[PDB]
Amino acid sequence: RVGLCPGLTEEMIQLLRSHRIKTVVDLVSADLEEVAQKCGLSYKALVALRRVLLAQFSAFPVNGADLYEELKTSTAILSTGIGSLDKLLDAGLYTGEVTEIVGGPGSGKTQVCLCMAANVAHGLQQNVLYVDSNGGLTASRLLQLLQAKTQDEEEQAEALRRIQVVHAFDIFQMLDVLQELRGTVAQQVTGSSGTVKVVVVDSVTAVVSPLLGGQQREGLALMMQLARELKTLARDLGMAVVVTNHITRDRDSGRLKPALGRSWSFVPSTRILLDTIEGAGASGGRRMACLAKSSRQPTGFQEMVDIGTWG
Amino acid sequence: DLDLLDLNPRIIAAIKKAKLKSVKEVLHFSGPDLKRLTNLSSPEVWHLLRTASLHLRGSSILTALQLHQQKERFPTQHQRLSLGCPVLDALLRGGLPLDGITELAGRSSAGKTQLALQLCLAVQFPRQHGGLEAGAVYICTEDAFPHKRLQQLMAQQPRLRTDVPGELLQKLRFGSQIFIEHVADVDTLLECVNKKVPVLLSRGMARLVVIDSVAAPFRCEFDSQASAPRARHLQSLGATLRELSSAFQSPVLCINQVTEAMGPLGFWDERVSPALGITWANQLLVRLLADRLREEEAALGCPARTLRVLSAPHLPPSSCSYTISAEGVRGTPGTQS
Amino acid sequence: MQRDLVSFPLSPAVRVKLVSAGFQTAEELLEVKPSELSKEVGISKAEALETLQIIRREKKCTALELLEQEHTQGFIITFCSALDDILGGGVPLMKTTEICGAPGVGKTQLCMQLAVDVQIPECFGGVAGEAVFIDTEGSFMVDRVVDLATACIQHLQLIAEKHKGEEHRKALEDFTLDNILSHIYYFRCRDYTELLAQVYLLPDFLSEHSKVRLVIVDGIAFPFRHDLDDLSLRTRLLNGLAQQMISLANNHRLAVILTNQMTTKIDRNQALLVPALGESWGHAATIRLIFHWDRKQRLATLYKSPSQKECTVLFQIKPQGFRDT
Ligand SMILES: Nc1ncnc2c1ncn2[C@@H]1O[C@H](COP(=O)(O)OP(=O)(O)OP(=O)(O)O)[C@@H](O)[C@H]1O
Ligand SMILES: Nc1ncnc2c1ncn2[C@@H]1O[C@H](COP(=O)(O)OP(=O)(O)OP(=O)(O)O)[C@@H](O)[C@H]1O
Ligand SMILES: Nc1ncnc2c1ncn2[C@@H]1O[C@H](COP(=O)(O)OP(=O)(O)O)[C@@H](O)[C@H]1O
Ligand SMILES: [Mg+2]
Ligand SMILES: [Mg+2]
Ligand SMILES: [Mg+2]
Repeated sequence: RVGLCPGLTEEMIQLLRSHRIKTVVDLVSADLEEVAQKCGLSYKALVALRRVLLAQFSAFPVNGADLYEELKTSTAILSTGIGSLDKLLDAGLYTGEVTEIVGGPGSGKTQVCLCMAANVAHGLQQNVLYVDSNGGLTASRLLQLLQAKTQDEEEQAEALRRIQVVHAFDIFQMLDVLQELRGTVAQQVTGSSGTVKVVVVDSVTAVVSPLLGGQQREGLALMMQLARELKTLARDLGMAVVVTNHITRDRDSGRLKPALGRSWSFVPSTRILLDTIEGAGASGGRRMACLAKSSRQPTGFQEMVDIGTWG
Repeated sequence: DLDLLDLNPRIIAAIKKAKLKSVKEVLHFSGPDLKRLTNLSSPEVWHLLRTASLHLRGSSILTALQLHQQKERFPTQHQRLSLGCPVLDALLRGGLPLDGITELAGRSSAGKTQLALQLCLAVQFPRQHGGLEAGAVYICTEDAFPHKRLQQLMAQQPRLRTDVPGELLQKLRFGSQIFIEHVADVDTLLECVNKKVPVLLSRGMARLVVIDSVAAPFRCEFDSQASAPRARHLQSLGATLRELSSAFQSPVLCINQVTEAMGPLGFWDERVSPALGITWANQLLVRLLADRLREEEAALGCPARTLRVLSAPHLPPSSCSYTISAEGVRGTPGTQS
Repeated sequence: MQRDLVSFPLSPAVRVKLVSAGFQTAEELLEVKPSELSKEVGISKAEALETLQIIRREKKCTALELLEQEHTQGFIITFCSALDDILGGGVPLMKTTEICGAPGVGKTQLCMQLAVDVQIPECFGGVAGEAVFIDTEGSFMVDRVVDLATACIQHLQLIAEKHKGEEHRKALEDFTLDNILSHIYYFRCRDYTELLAQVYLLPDFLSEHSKVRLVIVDGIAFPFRHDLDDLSLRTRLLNGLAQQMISLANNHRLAVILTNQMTTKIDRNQALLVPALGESWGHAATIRLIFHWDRKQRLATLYKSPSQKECTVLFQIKPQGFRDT
């Protein structure tokens, strides 16, 4: 098409369409000598055109030491504001990866996300974007959490002004919000005071459950697209993405497993499982934490958290 | 009935290709189901849901003021079926509601069958005398129908209903407007309710249903290890009865048995509780309890019977006392609590 | 910068036609004439117009503005001081609240009390709105509502007389029984298809009536617990309904009240009462309340909440309605 890359004219494009060449892959997956016999175009121009197209539309590798040095001063560790979870997570969670929190109703995923958002907004003074899909975000709880870390009203207001709230109730709204955030961050490369560092999706299950069922396959494609968006946001822009998920029990085995299926089981790079302590001894706040999946620690270690003491 | 709507020809062709018949058929499915069937996109599927939902009903605004004021347009909210006794009617604030299942539970010899017969007789009176000017349907499950007591009650009716003039009583054909059915199984009861009752109700030959002992087959066919099929059958039966009662504006009276209490259900200090569990209790509107105290009639000499209101959306929990004689069931004045 | 076609709500046929043609990114079709697009792809011009309209269809609020809005919007009082105290002030707007309990425990009384209370004038600390009641069981009796409204009117009159102001008298001039009864809109759904249809029609109704501040659906378990053997379809429908209700509550600044039923869970030869409709339904609501009898008193337990702490209080039902002590 005209304007896609230099050296392409509409006459050449139409002539190529005459001989069944339509897209970039079609032009690249061809032969120089074989194609330049049905119409007889310029011989050495085709290779230059294909080299240019490959230059624009192909990724390039990087030597190991270069990105080692780059990530040495780029990757950051953000504390969650809870000592036990920080010790379990090895001093916090790294940017550039996706973190998942699973658990049943009342487990405390929203509380953990709120504590993280407050700590990042106040302790580190960086922007946070909150995506809510089930109405679990309240400003009163955020104010209560902040009041336990500072007593200056102006400081609290400044911390609260650094948290952005977005409501998305179906999959398409969430995808649009994520794409808009990607575009905004891409346009906001030069700026450094205002760029979002942490993104929280309150519940990915609430927007994918209605699409799953029957003999169809659209829901799987949509959730894979959502996973691709989250991975791109986490890796390319060097951000920290935290999502929450529901818990399910296997009918044939009676084992607790994350929801959304085996295809979703491969998405997160780190998973944390919350639980109640056998009822007794967990009348409130006392919750059971575990490391269901990780890439830097052995799996199975357990810790202890108390929601009541965070406020 | 799908062609009465206003849709684009492509949408109509697609839904016809999907073998969709009626508006209920399309509202039965979900969004993803219609997406997989019609091979459409979300906006036009949403528009189809818009059109179907508007077709089922719409453009009508109903307020509580209209329900409270327009009495003739809404007989359900203002009309009650009398029990034949002023005291019992005062206890029930008019009588039985015209929409919803009413339970009557109690131990043996409490007097439930007498109340059922009295209601079957009283349903035939004119509007100003508490009746609905229609007959009744009686379904027997445990024993045979007591025709001798019914004959005695019909003979004694002019002496019980003192308010009604005798001339109007003389023209009432009591026995010809009561229908009797017999059931020996759960499946037989379900088939009877599904087939024979709606035919009688639609033609207008009856405006009252008496299932009588609903617990009799369930107590004998399902054990403690088959609770799920029993719950399924109970839910189906309750749904069918509620649908019929709502459609034809006719009360449904069910008679239940009790079991030893031996309290999540609010039956702490009571000896007996209604049977069939919570699944059956979830389907009811008004719950009553008839009781007899054999340890107090040993002192009084005469039987001591009380009727109690366990629960109702509009009635406080209260009770009264009644007696049974040759006329029928009659309440005792000045005993309501 | 690149947006894929899969993320847009298009029909599978036109999407697969575009994919087979060679279009991969959203911006690729932003510079193609609809006539030429129809010629190359093979779709009709109406399809091209529709997809071009759809593709060009996909603000900034901070926690401070959200806190200000939360403070400005009030709560709905239940005339039970303990319940209001443990709820944070009352039933919060823009949230979904669920009530569970055994038969004859007082869910419908709470629904009627909330429907009456949503209309209290702001001079007395109310919201001054209107209510929508959706009945799926036929348990809505007008006489009980009349009793509750009369009791509320008497209470407000006594408060105004004690205060001896001037604004209170003007506010109570228009707080009569007729207006209270006329500001409640009633719907009756006899099947789950009818319930879905009414819920679908709700947004336009709320657009027409902008003063509504409460939506009550008295009974969601009954339509879904009979003559429905395909449980996957039931779960899909329930999830869709929950998403629609939370979207409605957030968009129209309402309070959504749902009533559930209780079932029996049999384990270790022991019977416990649990809310019905499965485990995945527990995530649907935002706040969950459970009513039960202890010995003869009625208890309300804040089973789940994202802002408060689990507690338990005492209430009772009077001839005047939902009360305390
Ligand atoms: N201020 C508070 N003080 C103490 N505990 C609190 C406070 N606020 C909330 N909680 C606790 O939070 C619990 C619920 O946690 P949370 O809202 O994070 O659940 P969740 O896992 O997100 O649930 P859902 O699946 O329903 O969205 C409650 O059981 C309550 O005990
Ligand atoms: N002609 C009559 N005169 C007076 N009392 C009578 C007469 N016929 C029956 N009774 C009374 O009816 C009582 C039993 O009533 P009924 O047959 O309605 O019981 P029920 O509650 O249906 O019991 P069950 O569980 O056995 O069906 C007896 O105690 C008896 O005193
Ligand atoms: N007019 C009234 N006066 C006093 N108490 C009443 C009145 N109407 C109903 N009640 C009581 O309130 C309760 C209503 O419970 P209900 O709303 O039916 O709960 P559910 O809908 O969960 O069964 C009943 O137990 C009844 O005893
Ligand atoms: Mg939550
Ligand atoms: Mg009998
Ligand atoms: Mg009710």
